[PDB]
Amino acid sequence: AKSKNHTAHNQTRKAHRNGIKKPKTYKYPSLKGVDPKFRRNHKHALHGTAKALAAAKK
Amino acid sequence: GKSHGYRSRTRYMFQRDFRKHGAVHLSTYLKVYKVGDIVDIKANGSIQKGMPHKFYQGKTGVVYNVTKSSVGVIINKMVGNRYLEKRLNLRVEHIKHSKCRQEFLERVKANAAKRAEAKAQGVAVQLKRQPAQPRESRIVSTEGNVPQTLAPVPYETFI
Amino acid sequence: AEQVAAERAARKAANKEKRAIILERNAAYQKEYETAERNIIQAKRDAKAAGSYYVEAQHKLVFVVRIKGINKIPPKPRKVLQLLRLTRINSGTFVKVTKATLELLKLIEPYVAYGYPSYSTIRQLVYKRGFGKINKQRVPLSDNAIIEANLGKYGILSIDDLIHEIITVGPHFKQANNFLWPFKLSNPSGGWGVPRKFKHFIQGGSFGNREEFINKLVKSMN
Amino acid sequence: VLKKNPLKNKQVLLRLNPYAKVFAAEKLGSKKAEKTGTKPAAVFTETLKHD
Amino acid sequence: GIDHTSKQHKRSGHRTAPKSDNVYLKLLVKLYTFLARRTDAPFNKVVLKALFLSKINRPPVSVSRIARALKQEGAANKTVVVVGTVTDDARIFEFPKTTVAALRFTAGARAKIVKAGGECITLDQLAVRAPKGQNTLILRGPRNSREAVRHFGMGPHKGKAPRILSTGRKFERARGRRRSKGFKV
Amino acid sequence: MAHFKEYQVIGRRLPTESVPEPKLFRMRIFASNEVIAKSRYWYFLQKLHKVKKASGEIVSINQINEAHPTKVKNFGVWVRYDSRSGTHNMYKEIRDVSRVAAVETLYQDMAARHRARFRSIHILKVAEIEKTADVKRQYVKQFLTKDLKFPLPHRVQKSTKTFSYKRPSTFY
RNA sequence: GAAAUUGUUGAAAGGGAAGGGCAUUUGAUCAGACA
RNA sequence: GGAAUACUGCCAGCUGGGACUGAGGACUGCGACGUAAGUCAAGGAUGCUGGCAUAAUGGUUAUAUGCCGCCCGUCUUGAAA
RNA sequence: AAAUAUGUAAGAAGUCCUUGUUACUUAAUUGAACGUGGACAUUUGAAUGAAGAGCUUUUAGUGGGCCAUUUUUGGUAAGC
Repeated sequence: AKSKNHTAHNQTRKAHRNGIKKPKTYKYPSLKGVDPKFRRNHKHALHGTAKALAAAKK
Repeated sequence: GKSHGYRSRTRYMFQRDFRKHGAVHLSTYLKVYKVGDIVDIKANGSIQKGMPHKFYQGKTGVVYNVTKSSVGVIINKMVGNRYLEKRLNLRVEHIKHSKCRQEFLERVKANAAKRAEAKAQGVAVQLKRQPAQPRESRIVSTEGNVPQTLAPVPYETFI
Repeated sequence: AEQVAAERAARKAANKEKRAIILERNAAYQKEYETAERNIIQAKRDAKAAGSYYVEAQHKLVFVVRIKGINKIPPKPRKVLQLLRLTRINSGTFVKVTKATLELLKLIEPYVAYGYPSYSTIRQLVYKRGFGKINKQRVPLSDNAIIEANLGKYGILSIDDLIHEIITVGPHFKQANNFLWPFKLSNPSGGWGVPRKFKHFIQGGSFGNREEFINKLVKSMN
Repeated sequence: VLKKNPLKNKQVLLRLNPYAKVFAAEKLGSKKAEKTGTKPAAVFTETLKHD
Repeated sequence: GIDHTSKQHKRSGHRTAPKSDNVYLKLLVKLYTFLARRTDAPFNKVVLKALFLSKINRPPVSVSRIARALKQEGAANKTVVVVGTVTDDARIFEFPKTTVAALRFTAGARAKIVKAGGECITLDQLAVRAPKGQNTLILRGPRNSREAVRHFGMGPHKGKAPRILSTGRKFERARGRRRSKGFKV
Repeated sequence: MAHFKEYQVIGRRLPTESVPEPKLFRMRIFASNEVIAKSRYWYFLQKLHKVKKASGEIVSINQINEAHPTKVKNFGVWVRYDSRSGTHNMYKEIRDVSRVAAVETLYQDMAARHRARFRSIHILKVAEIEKTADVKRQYVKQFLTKDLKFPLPHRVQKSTKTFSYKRPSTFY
């Protein structure tokens, strides 16, 4: 009672029914996988520029 | 049984570009890569560590991480009915700068240069690109160019 | 009260200058239609008298008519036909001739018949099968005010200004062509002229590149 | 409420394109062209009539 | 035959009339349908869409959320409009005077506004005051703070509150949740 | 393929910035209209020169009329046809009144006797035979005799009505 | 006191099935408005 | 040397015969023809005349004729089987 | 070393200028990343099209397929 093993028929038509879509890019993307040494300094860089503008519009 | 290893069906993809064997030239190690740059992937067979997968050969992505001797790229991979974002760690020997972005920049500089001179002298810069328009009417002269009459050649075997 | 005769007389007077502006501009198109036709004929005669050959400029507009039906179409020609607004058989549209659009026509050649239209067949198409696209509605033109309401910002304010924008491809061809609804034509009154329809016109069929003989077949379908 | 076809209804043919009234005056479609009398050059004759 | 590109006879997918049978709510829909059709003001079109929303699409707005919106620059005199129910918050002690117009008012929220010298009016009294919605401020509550929201999109490496009845030990904290037993999710 | 006409077509293949004023090739085309005359022009230039339609352009297309369309001429026609097995050359002679009428008879004769369609026939050269006693074919030399007279026996008189009241006669 | 089924009477059709759809003739029968 | 004709194309050129359709229901709009008053083929048919008021038309039904029509449900890639 | 298919780019989330932040980096205010302020608008950066774009929840049926054009494997071949 052998059956049919595998086929790719109707697979491209099914994928195009709802359409293949873009990954919906955003501004300020996720920082997963970035260098931890660079990210440790960037956290302090934003801390110093937040209080700099706080002392400019005090 | 079947075989689906990491470097399967990579007999000719990872070859060494006949008569370019040996060490790699030093200009590939002195090129800088910043976050946001556009690069294309072409794996090197002489460098084993940091080798990309066979799917990513020829793809183009955006650099998002700059490591010591490697870089991080972003590749959009089509899985099923959607595109999935992939983060890859490749050494600098398997990548190079993408030239498709290069000519875009001086077009930005030329468009700013063409527009800057026209603000002083005139409206309608006409800074857009246009396709190959159909050719216009001209006059064909036969002075010294008398048309030679051709005819089809009779069948000759010459085996 | 008021407004029974006052602004009616003002409206009937204000509409009169629009009829005068259209009349003088339509007159200006008639002189340059016949001037551009005599000059090409005179340029061909002068080059022959000077021992030369005068070639003409390549046509900058084609009229594409869909021949093949709906069923059994490959996806790449199916997407191209949807980008030319040819969704049914015997449908027609104007296409600007460039390098990008010439490659589009070669993909759907076994399904469409196209060619270079003249002024007489273009003029008869807008008058009989001219329909505008206003708020996703297929509104017949039928008047110079409706064309002025939706296309009046790009100069065109009459039915002949739109016609002049088509045959003389100007800076606003994209907005003028997209305003027109795709043409719904019938079957030709004298037949297709060939025993079999789905062959190339060079080989004896009906599709492919088919130049100014296209005016005979379009006028029979109109 | 009904689409009346121009080119066979003269009242519609005058509502649209008011230039059509004076188009029938000079008739503007049976215009006689100026008769020029230049002849093609000799080199074009034997090229067309070549074997 | 027409080669269809989109779906034929597809509905808009938006509500055009409330599903409720409230005769008083339909009177406000009847009143504001006339206003949005004959004023050409963007305020009246928002109210019709907000009046068609369901119960979960109209979260309650606390009285402290109104007081935070009146602390903005040049917004202390704008009439607060909330299409929903205004609830009372006991975490605040100083409330301003500016009036609030809303559909429903609770016993605690109505008494707190009036005691501070405010005014609680209905949505039909706003139509005779601001037909064009002048000097108004539309406030609506958070939609993703619902208990059913956190269970949406459950999957591996999502952390999206798997659906359970009882919580604590021996309830979905074994293999599949920690590295000691098998794998971490 | 239809009622034929004779055209002349001139090519130019596009002048680049390196080589201006090209050689301006020309040949003669037997076709039905101007659509196929340009198509059959590029078919033979791809058999003789490094050129195609995209690399060249058409200079002038002119219809060639018969100089003496009311004179019976003897033509010698060289053709190159493709059969089911191999390609062969053939020389045929047709007695007609014009160059375009001899081509019409040739295409009907080649399709009837050799089953050769229009796409498999190449027209090498058609030329008028100036003098007599140069006709080497027997089916043309019969009509060159002095005082040629021949009857038409068994006249088949075509009728219109279905029933005739007389017995027909085939006299002539 | 229904149907399957059966008798009688009346009407109609029938050259190795019957039944059906569209159209009309013929026969039977029915309706409307008569403002 | 001077024309005609054929062929192709154009006319906001003229004109005859036939067929199907008459939707909408105060006025409004765009126009045309006129010195004007107004008129008009201008955002959808009116005018005149005859015949029958009964089986004239139409509906129902039986039969005849022309063409077409294989068994219903079910499993199945596939059922008149 | 093709043809056909295939990745990326064709701008405002852009370009340029000025100088602020850091515990990172450099011999070094050098660089890096992120900002402040200023300048440049829709012929604003090819073509065509768009019964709009984006997002979420929930649930049914299905998980025995077959045929044809072309490419191709086993087989003498097959409605294999």
